[PDB]
Amino acid sequence: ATFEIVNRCSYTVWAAASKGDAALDAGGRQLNSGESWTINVEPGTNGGKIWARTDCYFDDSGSGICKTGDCGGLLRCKRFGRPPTTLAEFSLNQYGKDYIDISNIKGFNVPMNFSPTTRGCRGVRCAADIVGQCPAKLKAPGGGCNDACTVFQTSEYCCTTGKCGPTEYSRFFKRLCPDAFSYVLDKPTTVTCPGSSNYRVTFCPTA
Repeated sequence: ATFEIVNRCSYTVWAAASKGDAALDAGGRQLNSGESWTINVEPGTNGGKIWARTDCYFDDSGSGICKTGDCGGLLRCKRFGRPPTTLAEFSLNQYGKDYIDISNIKGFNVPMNFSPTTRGCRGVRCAADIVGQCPAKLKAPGGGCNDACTVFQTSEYCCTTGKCGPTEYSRFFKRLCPDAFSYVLDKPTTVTCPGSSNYRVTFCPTA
């Protein structure tokens, strides 16, 4: 499937794409404001994620650091990034269907729209000013709004026993972004699309 990743923000982001144990395509690239990067993702890819990283410095060998979403210091991500990160998540060609969602379970750094570019489903978006409204205990110095599991490391926020309810913190993400997952057991906001759809992820879609 092809994904077009578009940076509509007024600042540079470093896009990242990984399935957690491997890069998707080149795995990461710098995107200046307006730039589009088209990647190819193998059919049957399960558990892929796309995110933006902010305020990165890399050297000639593609090693360095980002203030949000850093994936072990690499330009080309092999692993998932460090919260806070707004996430586009996808499982492709799973018994004839593609499944897509946006998640705030690992926090929020950059607003995002995640839409099919082919026919037969609708897109999802979380474009509210979560960083501006972020509760004081969740604000990350780096920039961004952390999830409560990251900050506090409790069974309730991390849903580690597999039983957890919504919280004051999860309700904050859900109030501003009803179409994104706000905690591990949130009522799913997954969208089912036809198998082998194509997609665009746009950072700062309302810019």
